[PDB]
Amino acid sequence: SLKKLDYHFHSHFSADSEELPRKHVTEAIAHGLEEICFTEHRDFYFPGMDFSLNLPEYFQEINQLQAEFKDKIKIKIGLEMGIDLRFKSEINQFIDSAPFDFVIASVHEIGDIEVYDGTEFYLQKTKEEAQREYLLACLDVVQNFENYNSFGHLDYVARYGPYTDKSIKFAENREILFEILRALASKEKALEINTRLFDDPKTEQFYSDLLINFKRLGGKFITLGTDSHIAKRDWLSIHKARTLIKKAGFHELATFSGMKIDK
Ligand SMILES: N[C@H](CO[AsH](O)(O)O)Cc1cnc[nH]1
Ligand SMILES: [Cl-]
Ligand SMILES: [Cl-]
Ligand SMILES: [Cl-]
Ligand SMILES: [Zn+2]
Ligand SMILES: [Zn+2]
Ligand SMILES: [Zn+2]
Ligand SMILES: [Zn+2]
Repeated sequence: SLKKLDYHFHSHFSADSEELPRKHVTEAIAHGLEEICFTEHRDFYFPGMDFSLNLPEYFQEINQLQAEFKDKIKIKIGLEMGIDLRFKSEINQFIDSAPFDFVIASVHEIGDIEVYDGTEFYLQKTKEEAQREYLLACLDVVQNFENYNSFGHLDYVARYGPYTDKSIKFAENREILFEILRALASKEKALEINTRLFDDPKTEQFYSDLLINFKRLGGKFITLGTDSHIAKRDWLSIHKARTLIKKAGFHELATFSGMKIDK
């Protein structure tokens, strides 16, 4: 059975969350989670909004919670790092500046245009065009950046936009997704199963396809996260994800300490 965990969530330390870290912990304990990893935002020179992170304060707060809740739950201190290859050396300096336990690499903007509701990213672009541009940027990151553990939300582009049906289909992006999955596998990176959109059967179908093909292409490591910016979680969505992961033939989730896989 898979370790009960959440490896992607945000508290007031992130620019777009105002949640109490203690509340994530008490919610996690009430559900019976064995391990959690805070993954606060850092994105360099982000368009329209600063995603900065106060490392002294962040580490101090979580370090206190680790001590207080030591006997009840395992707590890790991680990072969701927005990647843009233009800032690779600055990004690497930041990641190397503190002893993060776990790092997610995510694409949140492309060419200083944010991928989000109401931005220029989706303007006069078909959903297929938007999906292709987003996945090409992800592939670029996987090919040229190595300082992370797991690749965040491949379906991110399907959260937003003006389309009636925002879903992403594996079949319509098969070649690029194969390239991404194989590159992750060969570099021994984890694939993140992100439960944000799991209320939608089409999201389940997409991740099921991701999982089965990752396995086919040599994938070993899977991380699981809610992406919750508040403490209240959608546990049904998490349970649905856990079922897919097991069904696809993964018998363990990957956990990390100081960015090294736990044995
Ligand atoms: N990147 C941000 C969204 O959070 As998550 O990547 O789902 O942890 C983008 C954003 C939030 N608020 C404005 N823009
Ligand atoms: Cl669970
Ligand atoms: Cl910055
Ligand atoms: Cl690198
Ligand atoms: Zn966020
Ligand atoms: Zn993200
Ligand atoms: Zn996130
Ligand atoms: Zn559960």
